[PDB]
Amino acid sequence: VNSFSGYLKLTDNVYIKNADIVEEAKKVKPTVVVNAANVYLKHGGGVAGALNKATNNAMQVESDDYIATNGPLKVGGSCVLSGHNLAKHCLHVVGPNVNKGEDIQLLKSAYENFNQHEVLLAPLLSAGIFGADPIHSLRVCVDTVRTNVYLAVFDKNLYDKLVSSFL
Ligand SMILES: OC[C@H](Cc1nccs1)Nc1ncnc2[nH]ccc12
Ligand SMILES: [Cl-]
Repeated sequence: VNSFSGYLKLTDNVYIKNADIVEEAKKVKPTVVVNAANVYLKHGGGVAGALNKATNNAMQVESDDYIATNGPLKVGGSCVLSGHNLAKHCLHVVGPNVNKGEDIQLLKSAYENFNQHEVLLAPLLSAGIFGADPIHSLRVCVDTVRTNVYLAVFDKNLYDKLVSSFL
């Protein structure tokens, strides 16, 4: 039993809700919130900009030190950093950005990072400003993640579309 509330159950382990991931994380304080990151951990817009704003830029400060030490992530890769005031940990995961010409096949590799954590609050990877089809992202999530994932969907029209179209 966990403190996630109001989610629709899609499968044994995947749950979905229309919610602002920032407001969700503040309420639940999950062990892990997933950020829709880029390889430079530059949290400018989308989920990343919103999460970083909610940390008063502490996420960006921590991320800049991470990059200075370790260099960029790989597309499809991840790193675990602090969750600041939002969660215990933030799993920064880089899905492919179609608006940069990146290989959508790497979306499965991106979701594989979730399997290293028993429970996560997450957005749909590569959706929104990353330019992939969200129906596809949900399908890859369901077919790749085996741990318990609570998906927050920002856009109500898309939330309704993902449920009604879910197979
Ligand atoms: O796939 C990620 C998703 C993509 C979008 N598509 C249409 C509108 S935003 N973005 C978000 N998802 C959840 N919480 C969020 N807070 C801020 C952004 C955000
Ligand atoms: Cl977005």
